[PDB]
Amino acid sequence: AHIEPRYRQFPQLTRSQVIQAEFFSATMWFWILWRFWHDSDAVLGHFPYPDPSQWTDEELGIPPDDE
Amino acid sequence: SKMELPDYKQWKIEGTPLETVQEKLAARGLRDPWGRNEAWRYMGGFANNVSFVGALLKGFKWGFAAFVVAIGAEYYLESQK
Amino acid sequence: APPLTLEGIKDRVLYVLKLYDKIDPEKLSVNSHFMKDLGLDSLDQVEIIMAMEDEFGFEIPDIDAEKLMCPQEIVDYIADKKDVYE
Amino acid sequence: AYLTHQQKVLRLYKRALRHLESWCIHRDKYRYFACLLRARFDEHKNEKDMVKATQLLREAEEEFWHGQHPQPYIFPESPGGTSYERYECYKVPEWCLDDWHPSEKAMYPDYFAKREQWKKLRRESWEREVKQLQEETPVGGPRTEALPPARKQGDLPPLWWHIVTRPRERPM
Amino acid sequence: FSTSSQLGLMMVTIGINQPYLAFLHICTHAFFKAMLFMCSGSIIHSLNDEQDIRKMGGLFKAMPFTTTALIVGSLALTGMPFLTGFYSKDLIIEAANTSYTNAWALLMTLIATSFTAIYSTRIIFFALLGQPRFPTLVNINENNPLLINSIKRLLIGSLFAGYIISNNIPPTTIPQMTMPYY
Amino acid sequence: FPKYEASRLSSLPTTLDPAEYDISSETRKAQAERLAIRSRLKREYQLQYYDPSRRGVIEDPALVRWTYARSANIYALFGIGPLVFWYYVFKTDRDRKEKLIQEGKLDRTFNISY
Amino acid sequence: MLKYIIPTIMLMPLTWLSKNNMIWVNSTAHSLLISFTSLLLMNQFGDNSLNFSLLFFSDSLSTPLLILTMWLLPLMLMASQHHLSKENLTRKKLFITMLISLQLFLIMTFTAMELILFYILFEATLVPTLIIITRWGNQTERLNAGLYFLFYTLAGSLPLLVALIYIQNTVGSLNFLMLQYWVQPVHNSWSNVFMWLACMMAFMVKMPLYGLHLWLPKAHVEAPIAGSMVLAAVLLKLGGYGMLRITLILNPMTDFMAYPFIMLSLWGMIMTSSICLRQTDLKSLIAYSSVSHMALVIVAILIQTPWSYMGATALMIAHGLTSSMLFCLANSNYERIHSRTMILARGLQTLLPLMATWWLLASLTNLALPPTINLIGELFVVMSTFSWSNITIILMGVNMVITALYSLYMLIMTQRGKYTYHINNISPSFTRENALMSLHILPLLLLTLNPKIILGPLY
Amino acid sequence: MNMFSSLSLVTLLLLTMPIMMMSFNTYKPSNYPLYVKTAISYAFITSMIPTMMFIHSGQEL
Amino acid sequence: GAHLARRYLGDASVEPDPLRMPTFPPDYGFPERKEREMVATQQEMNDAQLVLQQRDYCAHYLIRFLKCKRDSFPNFLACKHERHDWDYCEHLDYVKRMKEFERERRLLQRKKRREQREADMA
Amino acid sequence: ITKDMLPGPYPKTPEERAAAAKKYNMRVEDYEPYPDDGTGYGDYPKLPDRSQQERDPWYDWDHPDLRLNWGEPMHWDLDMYIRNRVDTSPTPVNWNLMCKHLFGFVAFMLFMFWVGETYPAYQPVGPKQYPYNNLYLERGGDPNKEPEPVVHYEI
Amino acid sequence: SGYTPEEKLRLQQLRELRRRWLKDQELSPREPVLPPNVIYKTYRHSIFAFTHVLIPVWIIHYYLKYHVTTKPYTIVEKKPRIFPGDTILETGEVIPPMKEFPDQHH
Ligand SMILES: CCCCCCCCCCCCO[C@@H]1O[C@H](CO)[C@@H](O[C@H]2O[C@H](CO)[C@@H](O)[C@H](O)[C@H]2O)[C@H](O)[C@H]1O
Ligand SMILES: CCCCCCCCCCCCO[C@@H]1O[C@H](CO)[C@@H](O[C@H]2O[C@H](CO)[C@@H](O)[C@H](O)[C@H]2O)[C@H](O)[C@H]1O
Ligand SMILES: CCCCCCCCCCCCO[C@@H]1O[C@H](CO)[C@@H](O[C@H]2O[C@H](CO)[C@@H](O)[C@H](O)[C@H]2O)[C@H](O)[C@H]1O
Ligand SMILES: CCCCCCCCCCCCO[C@@H]1O[C@H](CO)[C@@H](O[C@H]2O[C@H](CO)[C@@H](O)[C@H](O)[C@H]2O)[C@H](O)[C@H]1O
Ligand SMILES: *C(=O)CCCCCCCCCCCCC
Repeated sequence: AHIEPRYRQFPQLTRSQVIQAEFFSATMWFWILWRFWHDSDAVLGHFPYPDPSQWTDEELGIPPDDE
Repeated sequence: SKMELPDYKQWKIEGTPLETVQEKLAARGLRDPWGRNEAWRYMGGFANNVSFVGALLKGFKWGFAAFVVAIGAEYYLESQK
Repeated sequence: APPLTLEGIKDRVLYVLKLYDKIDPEKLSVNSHFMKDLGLDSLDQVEIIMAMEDEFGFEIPDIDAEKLMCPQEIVDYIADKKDVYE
Repeated sequence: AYLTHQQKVLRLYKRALRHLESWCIHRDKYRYFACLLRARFDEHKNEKDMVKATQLLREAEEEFWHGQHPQPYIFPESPGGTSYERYECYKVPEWCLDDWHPSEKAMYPDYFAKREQWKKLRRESWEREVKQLQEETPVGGPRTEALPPARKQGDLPPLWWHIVTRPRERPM
Repeated sequence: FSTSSQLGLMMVTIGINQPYLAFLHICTHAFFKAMLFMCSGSIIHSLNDEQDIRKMGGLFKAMPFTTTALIVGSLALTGMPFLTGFYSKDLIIEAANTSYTNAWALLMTLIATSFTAIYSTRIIFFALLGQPRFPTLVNINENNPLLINSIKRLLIGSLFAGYIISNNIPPTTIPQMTMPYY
Repeated sequence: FPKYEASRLSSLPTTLDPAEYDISSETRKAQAERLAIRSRLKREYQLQYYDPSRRGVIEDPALVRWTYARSANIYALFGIGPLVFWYYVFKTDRDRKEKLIQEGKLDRTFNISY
Repeated sequence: MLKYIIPTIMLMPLTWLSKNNMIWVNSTAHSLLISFTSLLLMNQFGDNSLNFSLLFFSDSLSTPLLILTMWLLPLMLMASQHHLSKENLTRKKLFITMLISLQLFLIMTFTAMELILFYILFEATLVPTLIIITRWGNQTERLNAGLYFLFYTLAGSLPLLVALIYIQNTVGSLNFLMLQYWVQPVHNSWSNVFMWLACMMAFMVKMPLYGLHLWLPKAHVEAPIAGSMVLAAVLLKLGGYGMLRITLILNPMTDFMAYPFIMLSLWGMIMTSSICLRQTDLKSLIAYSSVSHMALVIVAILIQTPWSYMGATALMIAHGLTSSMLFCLANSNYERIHSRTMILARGLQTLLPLMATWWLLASLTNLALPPTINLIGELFVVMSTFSWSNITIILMGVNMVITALYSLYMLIMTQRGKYTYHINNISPSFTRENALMSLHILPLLLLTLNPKIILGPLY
Repeated sequence: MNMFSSLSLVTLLLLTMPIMMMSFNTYKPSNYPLYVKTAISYAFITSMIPTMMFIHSGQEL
Repeated sequence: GAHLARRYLGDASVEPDPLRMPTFPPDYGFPERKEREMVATQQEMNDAQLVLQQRDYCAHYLIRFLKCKRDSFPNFLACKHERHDWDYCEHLDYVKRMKEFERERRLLQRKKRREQREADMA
Repeated sequence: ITKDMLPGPYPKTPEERAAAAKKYNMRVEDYEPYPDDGTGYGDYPKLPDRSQQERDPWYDWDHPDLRLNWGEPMHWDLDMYIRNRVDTSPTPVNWNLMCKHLFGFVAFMLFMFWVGETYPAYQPVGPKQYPYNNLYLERGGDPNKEPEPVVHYEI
Repeated sequence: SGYTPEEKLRLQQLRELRRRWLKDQELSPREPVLPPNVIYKTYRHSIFAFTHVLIPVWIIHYYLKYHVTTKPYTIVEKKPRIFPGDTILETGEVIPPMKEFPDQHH
């Protein structure tokens, strides 16, 4: 019909399928790239995780050993 | 016949992975007699297929171009506003 | 899938045989016996059937395959299964 | 088994190659091993001791069973394939056309005129076909399921209707 | 089998007492899974009812639009950052491993997540990459507007639907957003 | 290679069966005899199946024998055994439940459908 | 009830005085009008039943059975007139007379206010049924099927007669309305144990209870289609109706006498469903299906809860229409291939596409697809039986799994697959056959829109 | 609630009319698949109006 | 985390039990602890129909976000700041719970040393 | 069919075996009745318990779906062995090994789900704190009683 | 191996008949003998909108407005969420704001 079959050879293509495929593949990568720039915390973490050993006995209210 | 078959002389194993198989069988005294029947899969538009990373990166060239423009377009407006 | 024809089946059946190194593409004709004329043996006949199976995308049972001894017989067998009457 | 030793080896060869093709996948890889496998069969092709040849076959079968692909490739329309019997629900027997209402038969005046000729041909040939089988079947009944060809001109091969008139493989 | 795997992940989410995450995964999974099955149908139709991947290959350029949707679908399924599947799967895993839960259940959910990448590569690698392994009579055609439009709409959903839904639904939990980098 | 081990639900492959090999003049004469019976029955069926004027059913005596043999033996998991087992399960269950209700220890706060 | 009894008797003169070629037209036309007027029985009240006179009354339990009974007569004439087409004219009229006399006894059975009147009419149904089976059955074994049916029933009925006459002697009345106010509790004693068994074992045989069920597959396999329709649709329900009325005067002894019969029904339903998976005869499969479905009704009647009586009522109506439909569907095949073997004629959906839709609809109701009344009835029994003992949910749940398996297996075996090559006489479905199935399935599905009228007096 | 409740039901009622026309046979089998496809596409739009109301004011009924 | 390795594979008596803690009084070692303040009243959380699990010590930030979400419709990308404010509060609330676990751990360390010191000196 | 062509009682003598085999269209050597023990088989042949799936798919059967020929003796349990039901065809793995590996996988998984329950994962965090006495009133607490207050402190 | 001359001959004969049969399945030109851009698309979707949306919603609205909502507890709404600073339309009441925040920030 509009695409005649072939024998042992690469098939015939239309422009629209190639253009549309390329456009939507780029749209995926623009969307992924754009989101990193704005939402990099969704992948790396929004807030720092404190190191629990860097807290002083004063902060946590640990009294000295003798009393 | 509407259909036409490509000339059968053109199907050759040379320069394709089918050739490499021939030397290996040659070192053993064997030959592969169907090699030409497989040749078409390695020739013409079926040669040089992308790799896995190449496939996953399809569209990266222009998606990146649009992203660089878009952030620059955003970079302008923030500076003004 | 696009329909087949008797001449189309014969063209492709020989096409596959012409890409087999144990057959002389000049001595080949639709009526060449793979055993008497082309000099092939039982083991080569099996591989020919497998090549035709891969060509047309359907299996020929061993009970039927062993009797196909010339290219015309293969052509006739395929047409019967595909209901080709051209 | 009804199969001769020669038939058994060939069926194993075809079976072995197909399962080898499932393992390799890539055609270049399959070609390399297919030639090595053909070499193994060619090595003992001229063995003349039918006790050794029979042993070689039995061992080969055991090796195939250990090395077979658990999920071998099947042609889509072969038994077990994904399209096997897919179209049987579209195959309608030809005798169903006899029950069509006249108004249904009126839409194909030319097909149903040709159909009558075939039915006439079937009616006229039947008696000869029965006679041919009777006078060719050895006393006691047939020994094989093979049927004869027609001998005279104007005779049709015995028992032909359900072979000639069977549904197409793509009936709809 | 991917769907059964994903349904298990939804059931895990039920188990860790995250009913709404399980629901969001139902909605997001609906887009790219239905697209993968339609992308597979496009291949099966073009290869004359062939379904075995061993007899495919070399379709990356022969079927460009099917290829694009199949990569987007596989990336969405595997949880590529910021595609439809990321906005549910990524949240679920963080909730699971910052929860009071069975350690074996957690480990088996992480290993299965790794397996999701493995069998997604399997479809992409064997269907699209390499040299063609199908029969000689080439009938590859994917230019029907009905095929293109139907997959095109699901492709757009597979990109933005997760983003659109995740930003419009009201919050009904306290999402745990403080945890070690690892 | 580890030998094939055959179960009831997983039969032995023909290619792995010693009987299939070692052809004997008697086994072939047995195989040739079975084929004769099958061909005799095939001819009997075909002479009615292909008859132009036959409209109906080709009654198969093999199918008549099969249904007749299956429907005849009209009269564990088929005696007092299963009944007694289930009698004590429900009697035991309902006795405990009745005791709890009488002792007010069974919660039926909103039970008003029965 | 004379507004229904007299018209039903008038079907006899109408048939006998009809012109030769009009017996089937006239009887069917006027039996449908009687079925139309039967809807006036649905003037039911919340508190009081509809008590016409000293002889007959109607309540919410007998009304749906009465409407089912009168709807079935026109359907049996449609189902019958084909295989009787070559019958002698007089013998056609006698066959129709037997069906009319069966409706007459049945509508009086369900409305009799006196239990001994109920017994006489209850036991009178035997005569027309036995005659239909043995005279118009087509096989040798119809004679043995007649005797088994006859002597299974009388074995239980004769003890029942003694028990009823004993009860009237000591209570003074067997009027059902009177027995509601004068009933006294039944205390534990060997004498009262056997009074309980006599009062119930006649009804258990007609249900039939598992163990006493072996007469039913025999009768079905040998009966003509009309005999199978009435037997499955209505006659089995006589036992259920009798048990719903007689259990009033058996309390509280039914608390412990029910146990053996609940065990037979709970286990019996699982085994009969499993047997249906291996049946080779189509009519025999449907017969064993009824035993499985009627075992639910026995369990429901015996546990005596408001939900179990509503469920049992719905089950009897729903199973009546479904089982009758299935028998007619298997008969339509039999009239073509003249065999009852289920595996003989396969792949019929290809050759009879619309008849394959009727098969699908009938199978779905048999497996009780929501919201059909088949499920509603089945569900209510499950809900109440769960309260009776939670463990029963396992047996109830398993039975639904097996019931699905053989219902669809019967659909797949006969309608799907490849057609049988040598069977070439599958003529297109007749308008008579299509109308017959639609008259089963449409009313069955319509009742989902208003199921209260089939939920009995405890609704 | 009038627009919310009304439109959330027409979505469900709209999916059934193609079923009613086939069963009632007053349709046109010339392009039934397109008719069924069109019905979904409209039912999707009518179902967005209730959804936006929920997104906006959390409405549920 | 490492805390599991220490507890299960190491010494369990000096690692907090997540189901039972705190196992020490709130004041032990704290001179005058201030009680946490709850900005949102019970009625405000009731009228807002907050999910019960969301009715914690950050509920006032959640209410503000939900109100801004309703008012900015259809702009579903509004409320950037309000959402972050609520998220950040929930982080500090989680960090406070992290401190509780560490305090509980360190007190147990102190206890065992106390028991050891009053053991060897017995 | 005539009564002489229907099944009968268990054969006793070589001639009662010879006649039974002929009735069933079998070789007398291949004919074997079910062992006599009152179960009710009669003289019906005992055919190999093999599924219909195991028969040749390419042979031209009279019934292609059932893979049966017209007139051959049907297995007693044929309805159990149709292609829709029980299958007995050989497996690429041994039956016993399949059972060992499948059970072992399930038994091992259940063991490690128990170990996971005994040693759960969790984060180093104190219990979540809720205002207003653990939300006493919101969780349906009766207001007339005054609950013991739950007090939370800063840190 | 191959076909025997009788096997070959029979296939030749059935082949001639089969191909003639298949040729006879073709339809003649007259068969079957049946008995006796945006503007168009816009109309086609105008009718569908009217018949499949407007008429149903008219019926539903009449049903819900005048038969369903006139009965108690037929349609039940989750009551609207009220936030600090809101104003009730029914009673004109103003909801107080929340108290001053401690004002941690980052
Ligand atoms: C904001 C969303 C992102 C917006 C950015 C959209 C992406 C740009 C859309 C147009 C994409 C066109 O993409 C480009 O098309 C041509 C035309 O086939 C492709 O070219 C390919 O086909 C043609 C025809 O054989 C040849 O040029 C060449 O053999 C081949 O490489 C390019 O490989 C591709 O890079
Ligand atoms: C279980 C509760 C009710 C039980 C009631 C039981 C009473 C008996 C009822 C059936 C009476 C039938 O009486 C007679 O029985 C036997 C078998 O049973 C039948 O005879 C049939 O079976 C016998 C042996 O089983 C065969 O030898 C005989 O060839 C066969 O025809 C007779 O044809 C029938 O006339
Ligand atoms: C389908 C089969 C169904 C089987 C059902 C079996 C149910 C068994 C019921 C047993 C109860 C019989 O009734 C029970 O026996 C006798 C009556 O003679 C009563 O007791 C009476 O006789 C006994 C004689 O042993 C005396 O000890 C006692 O002094 C006297 O009062 C019991 O108080 C009564 O409870
Ligand atoms: C993160 C991973 C999650 C998945 C983990 C799954 C682990 C499941 C382990 C189950 C192991 C059970 O399987 C085990 O394998 C060996 C290997 O053959 C079997 O061994 C068997 O094979 C051969 C002979 O056939 C012999 O070694 C042995 O005599 C025999 O028993 C064991 O009988 C079986 O118990
Ligand atoms: C401790 O906080 C409990 C976490 C439970 C298991 C989570 C698995 C993470 C393993 C860390 C190594 C990094 C590999 C990505």
